[PDB]
Amino acid sequence: EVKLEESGGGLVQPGGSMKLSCVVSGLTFSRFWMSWVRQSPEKGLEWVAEIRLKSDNYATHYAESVKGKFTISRDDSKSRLYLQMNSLRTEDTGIYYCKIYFYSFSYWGQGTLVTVSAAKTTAPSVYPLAPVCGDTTGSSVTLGCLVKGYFPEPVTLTWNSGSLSSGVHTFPAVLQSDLYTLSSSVTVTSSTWPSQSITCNVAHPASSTKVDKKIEPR
Amino acid sequence: ELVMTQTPLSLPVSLGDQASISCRSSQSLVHSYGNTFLNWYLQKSGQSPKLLIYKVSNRFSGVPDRFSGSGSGTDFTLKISRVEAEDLGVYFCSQGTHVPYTFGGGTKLEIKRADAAPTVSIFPPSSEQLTSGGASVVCFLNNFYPKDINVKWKIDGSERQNGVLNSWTDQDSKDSTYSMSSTLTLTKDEYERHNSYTCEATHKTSTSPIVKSFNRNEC
Repeated sequence: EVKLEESGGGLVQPGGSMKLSCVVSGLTFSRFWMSWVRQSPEKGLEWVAEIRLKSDNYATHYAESVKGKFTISRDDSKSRLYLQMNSLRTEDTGIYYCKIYFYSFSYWGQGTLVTVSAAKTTAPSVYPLAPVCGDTTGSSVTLGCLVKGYFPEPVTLTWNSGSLSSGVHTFPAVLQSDLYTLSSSVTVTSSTWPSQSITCNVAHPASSTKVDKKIEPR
Repeated sequence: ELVMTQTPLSLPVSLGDQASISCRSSQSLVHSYGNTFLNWYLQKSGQSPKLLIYKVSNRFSGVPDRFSGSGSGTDFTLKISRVEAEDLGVYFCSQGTHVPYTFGGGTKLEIKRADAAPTVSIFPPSSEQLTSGGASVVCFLNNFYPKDINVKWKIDGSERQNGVLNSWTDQDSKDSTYSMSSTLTLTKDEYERHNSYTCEATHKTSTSPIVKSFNRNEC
């Protein structure tokens, strides 16, 4: 299948600069026009920049808000699209997607998150959430994981390396005072725990933090 | 540039029903004869947008016939026929006729289902957090419908409003319910000089509130 993959995202101070890359496969890269598009709560989806073909003398187009500030470029040899961002402002914060398109198709990448902020990188504290003491009340039992006080997004959280996915709710992080807090719950049959191990796996690439927290009965 | 005005913002629909989503442009989107570059996308929770309909009415490869698009003048319509639970997410129109390309503000499709009361669970602070001088109490309110819910914290019977942070999941693509997490954070100091901690929820399903509690001494 066609696959697009962005990288280069992360935290950057306002006025700073950053280079996004997008690598494409499953189709002949050099044949098609390419764009960057960003997304945020305040703006929804906003188109950023377009680059055309070698044929078109690699003609580019930019949204007014980013003209002269961003530069879109391509490397047909490596099947790679780039976005050079300079003079970044807080309002340039968002998920950035590359997209490849033609008359009859449009394919987007996964997106890379760009956070423009003066706030500092902070590792999360990861806490196990075990039910209050008792004797198996119900056919079911819910456990949790609290991931508190980190910056920037994202974190990854799984239960038992991902082998536990049904009965999981991972809640979107809430940002306050320049720190995010996220939680996740997992629900299993009462015979499953504590007889079997349930572990919250959490990683925060930005602070190079990886934690496995087993949920132990109180 | 070209403004795309998409309506409604949210669209509650029963399974099997048809959903109708509209976008109006501020000018003609005809690029050339036989070419009007209006596209429809679906963005599911945690995913990038996926193409459904291109050039107004053309179904993208892989998209079922349940999905159709039309348009006359500056008026465009996406119809989703035999609505399935997996169809939930945010739908967007976009135009690729004029640079800058522009998007509608989105329509969130909500699946209608039977009312369901939340499953509520309460969690004391971990011993690990306590060693650090903080104390978070967490309450999960899971798999409920409709999405409107009200959660109250009470400490030794008195309502506590400061220090609360809440987060909701997107609607579940399988059972069509919502879930919510509520975290009350206090100092270890305060935590340790009260006894009773209560998570109380009122939801349209029940006249009486659902109450989950613990006492610091017992556990």
